[PDB]
Amino acid sequence: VSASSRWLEKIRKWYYNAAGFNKLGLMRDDTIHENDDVKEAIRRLPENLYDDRVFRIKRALDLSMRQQILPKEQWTKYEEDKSYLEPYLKEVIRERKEREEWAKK
Amino acid sequence: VPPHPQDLEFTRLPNGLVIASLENYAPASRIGLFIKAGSRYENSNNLGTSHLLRLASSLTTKGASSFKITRGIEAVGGKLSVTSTRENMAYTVECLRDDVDILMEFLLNVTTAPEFRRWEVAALQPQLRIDKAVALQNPQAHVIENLHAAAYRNALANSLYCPDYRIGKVTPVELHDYVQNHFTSARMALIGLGVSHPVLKQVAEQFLNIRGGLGLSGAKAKYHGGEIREQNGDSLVHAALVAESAAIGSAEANAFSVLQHVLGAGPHVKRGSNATSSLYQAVAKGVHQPFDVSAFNASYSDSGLFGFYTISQAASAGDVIKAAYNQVKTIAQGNLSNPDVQAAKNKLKAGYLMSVESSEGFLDEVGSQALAAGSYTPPSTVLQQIDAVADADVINAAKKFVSGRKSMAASGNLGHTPFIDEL
Amino acid sequence: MLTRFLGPRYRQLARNWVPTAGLWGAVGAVGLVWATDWRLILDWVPYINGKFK
Amino acid sequence: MLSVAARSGPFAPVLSATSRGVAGALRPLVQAAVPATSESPVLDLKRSVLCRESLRG
Repeated sequence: VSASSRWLEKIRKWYYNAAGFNKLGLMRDDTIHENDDVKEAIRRLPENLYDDRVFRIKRALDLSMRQQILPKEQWTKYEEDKSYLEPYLKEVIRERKEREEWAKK
Repeated sequence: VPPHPQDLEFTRLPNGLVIASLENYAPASRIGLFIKAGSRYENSNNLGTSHLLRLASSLTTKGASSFKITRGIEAVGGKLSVTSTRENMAYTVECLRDDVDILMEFLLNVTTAPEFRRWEVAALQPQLRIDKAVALQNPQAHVIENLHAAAYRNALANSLYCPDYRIGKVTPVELHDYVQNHFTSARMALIGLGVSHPVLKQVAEQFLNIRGGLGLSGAKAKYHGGEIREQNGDSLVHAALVAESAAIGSAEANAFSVLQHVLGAGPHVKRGSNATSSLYQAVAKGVHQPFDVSAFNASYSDSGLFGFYTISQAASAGDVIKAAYNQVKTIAQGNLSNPDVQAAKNKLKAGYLMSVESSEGFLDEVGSQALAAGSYTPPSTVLQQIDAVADADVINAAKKFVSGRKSMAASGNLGHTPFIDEL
Repeated sequence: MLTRFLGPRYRQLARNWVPTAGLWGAVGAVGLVWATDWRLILDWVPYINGKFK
Repeated sequence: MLSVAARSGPFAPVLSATSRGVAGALRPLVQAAVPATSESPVLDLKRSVLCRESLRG
């Protein structure tokens, strides 16, 4: 049992479905606003992941144009949502903050 | 009255690691981790790995980021240097006495916890092309690369600079691999100047207990011979002629080192006819234009190359070489006086002593001694070693060069440069 | 977004630039006072008395 | 007497954080620049000449 922590998770699953990037085949990290830290982390991704990212965005911008979504079966499931960028961006912010700390002394 | 000088502390740990320290009461401090990891341990599948590695010394570690290594060392005004040779890599670290701790920590991270990040390695690859271009602007660098590629079929054939076809091809995994199997206890020495023995022994016991790689200092140099020729255009001709000699540490090598001073190393007097240099006098006799000639002496763990090196005009190349070569021949034939050797002894002895008088040259010698020998041999007995070389040994060294299967590299307009064949 | 700008260097950087930032304010004040003819400020100036009644 | 600098001959490269890169041992030169017309490869996409952490009071 973890009754609260699965309703606090079920709101999230609800929100995710309401956000609807998954309708356009997208993953959460595909929708992030590209600032310097993000642009850096996109830069640091390995070939396979970067290539997969570009395709998703192309397919998303394609549908967004024809004003469509994917069939239901082919949407991104909340569970199957690979948070592939987070560790890269975590490292870039961690690096930046060390700079910002060194700039203080 | 100066201070009565301290003595060097030495320790082999059971694991094979070596610690040597000297409290010289200097205002600064120097620590060198010396590793049997030079170019020779590269193979035909990973050439240039130890070059990029040498270039990688301030990339990110566990425990210290790239930016920290730089700003941290710069904040205290110290240095982090890395010197590769065909046999060793040597990570050196300098600072004021009060700051040994932070630099030590950095040292340990660079050498034992390097992370080699994909994108950081990617960004550093082009430094190989600049690094190589800046060295290769001395005609001597390519000559000595080529001299080695031709001498050995093997490990010492590898150059300290990365082959062009490898630039941007060295993988993050190749460096991880190089470190895990070369930067190990039994292949290592931790030398400290202006540090204490307990502290070095402590960090050695705590941080440098690594073992899980190769064993042999002799993966084994198979000397072969032959020549490499590089047409250049280039103002004047560079040529090195060489035979297999003697492994560093052996008695024979000391005879070769004396031979080198009988014939002639670098000059002693600013702008001089180099009167005692028997090689210089020999060429000068029948060459009346700009030239240079020196005895070349390279000593390694399991082989050696002795001979001479020449710089001359394109058309004089063959005359300069043949004259130098015949001069060696006369010493092999027996034509060598006692005072001739006595002067070479004095030139060598003095030169050695001067070579260790600063802390940079001292630390490097104690480091290379720790790896090649597993010992510290004081100057007092090195001079005794040199003294034991008789005239007959120096003759025997010249006899070995003359009669031994040659190796030759040369670059310039090679039109009038001979071919071993014709020597 | 502002916590990055607080530390000893910025304390020195502010102090280093304050005699200057104060003197530019004196420039702006005298400059505004002179340009609009602020007889409110200028009545109390020992030579500029163009309001000579 | 074990060091490829103390047996002045074979090559040694040096890299650093703050200091310029060095090369080699001996090898002619110095007694090759007295017999003149040796201008040397000078500056064609190249490092600092001399090296400077030798600053004084």
